[PDB]
Amino acid sequence: MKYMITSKGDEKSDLLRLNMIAGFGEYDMEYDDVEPEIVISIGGDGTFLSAFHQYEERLDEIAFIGIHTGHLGFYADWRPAEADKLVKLLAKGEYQKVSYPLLKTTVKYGKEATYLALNESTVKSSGGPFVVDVVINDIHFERFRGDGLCMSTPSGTTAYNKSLGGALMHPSIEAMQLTEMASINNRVYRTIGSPLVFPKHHVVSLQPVNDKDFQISVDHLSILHRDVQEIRYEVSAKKIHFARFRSFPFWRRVHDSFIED
Amino acid sequence: MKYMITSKGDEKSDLLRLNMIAGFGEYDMEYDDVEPEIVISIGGDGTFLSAFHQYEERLDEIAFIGIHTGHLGFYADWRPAEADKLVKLLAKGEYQKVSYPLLKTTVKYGKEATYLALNESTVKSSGGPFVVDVVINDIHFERFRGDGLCMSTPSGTTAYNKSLGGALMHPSIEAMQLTEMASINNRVYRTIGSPLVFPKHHVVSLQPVNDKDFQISVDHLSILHRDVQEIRYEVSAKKIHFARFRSFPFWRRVHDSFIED
Amino acid sequence: MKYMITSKGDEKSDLLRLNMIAGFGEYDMEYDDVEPEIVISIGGDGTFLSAFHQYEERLDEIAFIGIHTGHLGFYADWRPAEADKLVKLLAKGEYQKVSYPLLKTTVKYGKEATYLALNESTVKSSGGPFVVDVVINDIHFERFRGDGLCMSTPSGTTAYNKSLGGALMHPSIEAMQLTEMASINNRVYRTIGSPLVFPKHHVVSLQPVNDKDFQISVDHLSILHRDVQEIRYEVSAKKIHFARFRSFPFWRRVHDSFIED
Amino acid sequence: MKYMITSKGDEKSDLLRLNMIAGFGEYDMEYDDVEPEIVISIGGDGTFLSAFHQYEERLDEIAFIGIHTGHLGFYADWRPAEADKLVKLLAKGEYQKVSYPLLKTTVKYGKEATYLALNESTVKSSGGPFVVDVVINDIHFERFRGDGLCMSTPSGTTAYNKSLGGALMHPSIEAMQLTEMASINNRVYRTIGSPLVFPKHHVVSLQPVNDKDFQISVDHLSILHRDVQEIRYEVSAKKIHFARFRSFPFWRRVHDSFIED
Ligand SMILES: N=C(N)NCCCC(=O)NC[C@H]1O[C@@H](n2c(C#CCOC[C@H]3O[C@@H](n4cnc5c(N)ncnc54)[C@H](O)[C@@H]3O)nc3c(N)ncnc32)[C@H](O)[C@@H]1O
Ligand SMILES: N=C(N)NCCCC(=O)NC[C@H]1O[C@@H](n2c(C#CCOC[C@H]3O[C@@H](n4cnc5c(N)ncnc54)[C@H](O)[C@@H]3O)nc3c(N)ncnc32)[C@H](O)[C@@H]1O
Ligand SMILES: N=C(N)NCCCC(=O)NC[C@H]1O[C@@H](n2c(C#CCOC[C@H]3O[C@@H](n4cnc5c(N)ncnc54)[C@H](O)[C@@H]3O)nc3c(N)ncnc32)[C@H](O)[C@@H]1O
Ligand SMILES: N=C(N)NCCCC(=O)NC[C@H]1O[C@@H](n2c(C#CCOC[C@H]3O[C@@H](n4cnc5c(N)ncnc54)[C@H](O)[C@@H]3O)nc3c(N)ncnc32)[C@H](O)[C@@H]1O
Repeated sequence: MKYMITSKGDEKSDLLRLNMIAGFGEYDMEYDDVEPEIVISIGGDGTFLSAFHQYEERLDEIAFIGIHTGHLGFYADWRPAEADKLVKLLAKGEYQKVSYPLLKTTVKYGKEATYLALNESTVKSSGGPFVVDVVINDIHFERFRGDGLCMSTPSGTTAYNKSLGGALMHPSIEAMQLTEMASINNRVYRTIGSPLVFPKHHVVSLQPVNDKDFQISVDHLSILHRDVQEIRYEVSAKKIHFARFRSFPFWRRVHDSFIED
Repeated sequence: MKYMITSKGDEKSDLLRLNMIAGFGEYDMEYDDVEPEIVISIGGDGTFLSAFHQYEERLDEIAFIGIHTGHLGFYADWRPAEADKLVKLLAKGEYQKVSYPLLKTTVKYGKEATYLALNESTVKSSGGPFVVDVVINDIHFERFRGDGLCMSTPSGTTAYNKSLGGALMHPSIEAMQLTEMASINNRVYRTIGSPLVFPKHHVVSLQPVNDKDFQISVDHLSILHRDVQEIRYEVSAKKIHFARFRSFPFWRRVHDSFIED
Repeated sequence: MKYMITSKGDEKSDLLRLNMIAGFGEYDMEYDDVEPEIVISIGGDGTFLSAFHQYEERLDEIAFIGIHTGHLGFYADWRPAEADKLVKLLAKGEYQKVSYPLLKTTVKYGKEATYLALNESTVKSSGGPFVVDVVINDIHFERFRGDGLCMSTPSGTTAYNKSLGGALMHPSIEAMQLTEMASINNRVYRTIGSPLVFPKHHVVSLQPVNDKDFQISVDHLSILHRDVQEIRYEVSAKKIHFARFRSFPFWRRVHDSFIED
Repeated sequence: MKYMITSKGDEKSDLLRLNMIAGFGEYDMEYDDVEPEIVISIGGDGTFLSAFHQYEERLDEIAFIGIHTGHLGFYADWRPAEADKLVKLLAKGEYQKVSYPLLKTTVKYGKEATYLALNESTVKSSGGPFVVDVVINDIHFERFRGDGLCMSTPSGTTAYNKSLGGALMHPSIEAMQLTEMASINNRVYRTIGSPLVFPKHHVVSLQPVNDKDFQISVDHLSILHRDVQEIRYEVSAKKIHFARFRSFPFWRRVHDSFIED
């Protein structure tokens, strides 16, 4: 069907893309980057994340594939030398689809803006100290003082979440995980410290205490938000779909990326 | 219906139990510790854990309640001065039931023994170094060298799991979480370090490397197991049921126990 | 002798300062904020840190004292109600002096700028990723990829260093401690993770890999440094001196601030 | 002068030892394992630790050397193929000596026993819960509830201390570092969590709360101590001396063992 291919833009990826386009020319495949049904990403995880956000308005109509021209990536988990066998099976179709949960972030002002995350959404201060009240399903849980907070998808747990001490969870779990960045804990200031894993339909709301300017990042994209009244986190109703052509279990991908490959 | 009450055995709990039995005498309540339908625990979380294991053969036929005569416990989350209003509503019935996932541990020899955990199951060595191969759904993930491992239920994440850096997850998530104890990591020895959260139907299997003697604990109960061939972890098909009479949200219980009450 | 007093600038501290000045008027004490020999700070640890940097050019000629009008601070460890007994003993003199090690940071360009730290010096990126080579006594130790790094004095170990997992060390140890902020560790990227404690006369040098812009902070003061060629850390030859009038042991101060007071 | 050589006892180490003895036969070297002046250890760090404890009664009269027949060890940091050049220079003498601080542990009963540690001394309970009061220079600092505690030498910081989150410190620092094992922290139970680094002449004393039986380990050696009244930790007046024949800086050894070699 309709398909498009993004490239990291180096010599290796551009050339692989042109060779795959030539392979797709031999089948009933039409190149369309407006309404594709298959999005292939050649590069790294950033390149894949860029591709997801390019088509986040059509997630239910697209199956993603990532090719890693550098090291093994978590989302780009197929090798460049296997690009031909990829072109073949993708042209025949009859593949299976694999869905991962996504994360919704809502920012209210004094207006509303929402964002979809594949890895995580983080919050930091514009420059001053970062103080925010953390409210869970309208229950005030803590007042966080520190550098910032990170709300991660399941597949994102191996990313920024991992460096902050968070747990790695399997993407079949529809959940989201909040981790701390350098919280200050003493006699007066008290946070939980432990990461928190929230189920679907739970709402985690951050509410300012003094300064209302916050550096909010969604994957690679970071934006300064002024006069913030509330940041809301919840597991999205939408999901990203992966075209799978063979078994590459999550824990196997985790073993190869962190233990030994 | 039929009910029984366990006591920590101090003066405070024994007396509260006798006073509740007297209150139940005023209703159509029969004391039966053989086949109760309501199990009340007066004491601490250990007292509650002891009560769960006393009736783990009838979990589907029992709703548990815990009264804390000392500090607030996670499972014993109702106060002694509220014991009368508890007796009333329990006698009328028409309460709601709240299920938490449990953890199944299977130990094979060279025979098989299984155990149900409400908090966690841990593994340590008999005395020598602790080396074990960690296999996830028949995929070899790592070779753990360290002090031991902890596999925790959701409700157990606030217990031993919390002191080992694990995440706290909400008990509506049917999952289990593995955390490390003092793993040795260098150029030759490599573990993941991060906690791992596993969904239902996933099997985590520990397999010995040299010594086959292991100190295996299930909640408060610890047993030396000799000639161990395999320890298997998976989320149980069985669940513990709590009789709830009002909203005491998990994150509220977490706030009170760790932040401030 | 000559003395001055800084104030946090709220009603409480300003009034305490005016009352202490009146008490000093009754003795052979001359107020001089140009060349004082005693610097008193009324407020918090920030107020004390501001006072240290106001006179970092005369550290060998000044003994510091801090009064905490809010909670107990580590540097401001004397209470407002004890201000009179402080005025008395300070006027008589014959006190003991207590020295804490300081931290020297040197920034080279393509020129040189140096800074003295009482708590810590940190490095972060201007906006892009933070990659820096860490060289210890001209030996290349690692290539750090992460959010940033923190080099802490002994007395600073209870401050930012504490929130980053660093050890708390006693200020009689002439040393400095480096801790990580959210390092990325995988098959390709490898840092030590553990905090590092360096003795006197050791030089730790950070060297850029790509981007040469870095947000460098020294205590409360943060400055964007462009075209950075090198950041050098070493234990200063200079020391801050505290006027002590009674035993307030470091570990006692640590107990009161973090365990219970 | 007088010398002896210990062996791990495998084929590789035994044969290297016999070949070095033959090399020493060609010089004015007499084999004496009663009063040696040079102790060579062929094997791993355990083999080296065993050798240190074999002659802990003559530390001031002995310079140690370790050869690693397996992977690089921290104490055994010279390779088997370099054994000949080692024999030569050792026979000529005129080497430099390098001292590392040691750790003294004193156990009182209701009698006294002391031990010297090269890596660390740890405390765990005999079987029940581990509760101990931690007193620093006669000041009560905390009541530790958890799995156990670890008091480490500087050179030991890369060993068990490293797996418990402790900092790695350079052995020219005469100090000792205490780290926690799975402390329980909640509203009622409070420990510092952070590692603590203590200078020379500081005394850290552990004092029982209920059960007085403790599993105390000093390096590889673990002993059950009954009716314990006090465990005291302080930096030893004694030091281990290493015969050095070239520069192998501590941080270089750390880089090779943990980053890449
Ligand atoms: N956030 C910005 N713009 N700057 C920080 C750049 C840090 C960096 O070197 N990230 C790339 C690496 O992460 C891997 N990766 C990715 C990716 C990617 C592209 O980056 C953006 C992402 O980064 C993460 N990041 C940000 N800051 C840190 C930090 N301090 N430490 C660790 N990660 C960090 C964050 O997640 C963000 O989205 N996706 C993964 C996943 N799902 N699983 C496992 N590896 C995964 C990928 O292969 C590669 O090895
Ligand atoms: N494992 C044995 N026999 N000895 C260790 C005793 C350590 C201890 O003081 N535990 C009781 C405390 O935990 C709380 N608790 C409980 C409980 C209980 C009864 O204990 C047995 C349990 O302990 C846990 N434990 C064992 N070792 C450690 C350790 N080193 N650090 C922290 N906990 C530990 C482990 O989980 C075990 O099952 N259940 C909780 C939950 N679900 N959520 C949050 N608090 C919870 C409870 O109120 C009380 O404050
Ligand atoms: N860095 C800026 N401008 N913004 C961050 C502000 C974070 C904050 O609430 N710090 C004040 C608290 O630290 C205590 N403190 C101080 C102090 C102070 C004044 O602040 C500046 C200092 O902060 C530290 N800081 C920065 N970021 C973090 C973070 N994420 N987490 C924890 N601390 C942080 C850093 O050290 C800096 O110098 N000095 C201490 C010491 N020597 N010992 C133990 N407490 C100490 C003091 O009582 C008070 O309870
Ligand atoms: N404690 C007993 N009997 N059983 C635990 C055995 C754990 C183990 O595999 N240790 C050997 C490794 O440590 C390295 N090592 C040594 C050594 C050695 C001989 O062991 C005894 C030592 O172990 C340490 N140990 C005990 N338990 C743990 C644990 N859970 N995690 C990590 N280490 C542990 C402890 O320190 C003890 O003394 N000395 C080092 C140093 N100075 N620097 C850096 N590496 C060093 C050595 O090369 C080798 O790679």
